[PDB]
Amino acid sequence: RMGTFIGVYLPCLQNILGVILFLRLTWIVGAAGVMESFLIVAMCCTCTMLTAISMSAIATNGVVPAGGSYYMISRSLGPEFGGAVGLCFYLGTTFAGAMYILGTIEIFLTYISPSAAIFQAETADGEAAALLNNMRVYGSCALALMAVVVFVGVKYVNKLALVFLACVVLSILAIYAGVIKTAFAPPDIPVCLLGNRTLANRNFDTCAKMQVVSNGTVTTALWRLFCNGSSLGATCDEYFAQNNVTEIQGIPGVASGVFLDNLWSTYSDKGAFVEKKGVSSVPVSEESRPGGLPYVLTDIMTYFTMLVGIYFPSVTGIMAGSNRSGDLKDAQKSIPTGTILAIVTTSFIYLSCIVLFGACIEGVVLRDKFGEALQGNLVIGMLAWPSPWVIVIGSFFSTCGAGLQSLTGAPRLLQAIARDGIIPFLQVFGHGKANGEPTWALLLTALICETGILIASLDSVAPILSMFFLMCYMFVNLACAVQTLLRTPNWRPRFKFYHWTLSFLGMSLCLALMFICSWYYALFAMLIAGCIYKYI
Ligand SMILES: *[C@@H]1O[C@H](CO)[C@@H](O[C@@H]2O[C@H](CO)[C@@H](O[C@@H]3O[C@H](CO)[C@@H](O)[C@H](O)[C@@H]3O)[C@H](O)[C@H]2NC(C)=O)[C@H](O)[C@H]1NC(C)=O
Ligand SMILES: *[C@@H]1O[C@H](CO)[C@@H](O[C@@H]2O[C@H](CO)[C@@H](O[C@@H]3O[C@H](CO)[C@@H](O)[C@H](O)[C@@H]3O)[C@H](O)[C@H]2NC(C)=O)[C@H](O)[C@H]1NC(C)=O
Ligand SMILES: [Cl-]
Ligand SMILES: [K+]
Repeated sequence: RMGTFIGVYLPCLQNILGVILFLRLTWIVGAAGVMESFLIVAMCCTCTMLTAISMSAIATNGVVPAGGSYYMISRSLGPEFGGAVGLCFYLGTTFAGAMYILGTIEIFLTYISPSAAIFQAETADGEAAALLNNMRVYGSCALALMAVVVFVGVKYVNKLALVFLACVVLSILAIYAGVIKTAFAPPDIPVCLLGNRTLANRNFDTCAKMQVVSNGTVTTALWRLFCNGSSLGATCDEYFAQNNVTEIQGIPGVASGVFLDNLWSTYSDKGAFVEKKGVSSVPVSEESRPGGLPYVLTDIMTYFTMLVGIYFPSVTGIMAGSNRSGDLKDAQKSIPTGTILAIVTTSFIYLSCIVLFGACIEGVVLRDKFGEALQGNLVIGMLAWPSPWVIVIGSFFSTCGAGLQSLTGAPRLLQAIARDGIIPFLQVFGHGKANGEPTWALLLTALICETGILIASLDSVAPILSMFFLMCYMFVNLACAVQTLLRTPNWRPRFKFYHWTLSFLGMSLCLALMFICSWYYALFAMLIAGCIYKYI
């Protein structure tokens, strides 16, 4: 028997906090402004808070059965809602596992061991075409190893969830320690630029121009990289000879300097240079030549309503506190307080991190997303106090642990759906090992997660996860609303602060979020969502 803290509040903090806060929150604050990102996080936290209130009403209605969240949802709501919500949350869990192991592999390939990942080509576009294949092969390897270890060592991972959560909370503590200690002695982070273009200092040092005085008349290492020859006047690029070089102080301390700079959105295109406003730059207007030059070039084009689909997995995962409802003591009291306090905690964390990222990191550093301008390091790791080597290993361990947790929880939930004869076409996934864990569902989960991982892009596998979780939350909200609306013979919720209009407002809210994220998926998603509903 467990209580309130370890029973509910820690698993929610464990599975909510994940890869996005470490790998894409800074890029999101950079591409949009502080205001747009504020609006994004307000929406994505309001939908989850309203869904949590409705789910707490479910949790306090009646005698909650023991087991997972599916038993609660099925017993309280109708059976057909149970199957639809279970299918949606199952697909969400497996695609979230795909995204989490993708984040693990991205960390390992990009930040820790760059002298790795053999599957590469030597061409300007060859790297952009071979990164996907390299991430695909490492993804297949990691998924296979993950399924193998979760098929054997199930008694190992549950004792390791404590270590995973300790690692991620230590990472958050380090980020706050850095953002507080930057007020007295900010670090000396150099970022070099020609004006409205900035350079990726992976290779060179001392970004000053032609002659650093060793004897006074030797070319800079940067000079050779732009110019054809290591000599003066060796037919260098015209943009190099028109514009000057300078060095800006990346990550200034949080004092009145950059908050007004990073305020409004930019919404750059794909392939354009990352630009700093204010500095003077003359144009050329006859040549671009972006291939082999050390300019940092952007990722996929950034417009609003795409950042919603990138960001939303950062706030999801609230069905975890309702996962261990069998082993609680007075679960109807533990769940509605623990879940809502968890969402309040994570929303406070995200709002604080946004308002601090807007006010400490330079706006040209924010749009890096790969650390190409900070000597190939991590930007949020360079923000931390002791060393960036704690944040990279922290995110590595936490993301690998979250992936293990998803690959543990999704097959058990699929097995619990299949045991009930709600789906007669999929009864075969009811066989399990004599110990009691599922075996045949694990194959299907690993296969669906591989189908997810073959897309091999964290920025285009996140919207699928977002749409699935939005559909699940919308179904739960609509179910509670219409249940208390039609005054069903068995719907007696005992939660104090629960209306019929509050769940309706949540339903409409993340309906608008789904419609604003991607509408082309939304059409056929709502089409099949109604179609699976009538079959039962
Ligand atoms: C390279 O960086 C320097 C900043 O150190 C800038 O070039 C600077 O440009 C200004 C404006 O043309 C120059 O000032 C002028 O200076 C002369 C010097 O006698 C003065 O008589 C004029 O009244 C005027 O104030 C300044 O000398 C020059 N500094 C240099 C070359 O070190 C500029 O930001 C960059 N140059 C570019 C983009 O061409
Ligand atoms: C960084 O420096 C460049 C180099 O001067 C500047 O580019 C300026 O960017 C604006 C907005 O993209 C351009 O404006 C628009 O240009 C089109 C081109 O025909 C014109 O038809 C529109 O009416 C509008 O004025 C501007 O031409 C361009 N100036 C240049 C290239 O000399 C700007 O300071 C920075 N680049 C940005 C913000 O993209
Ligand atoms: Cl959830
Ligand atoms: K999450």
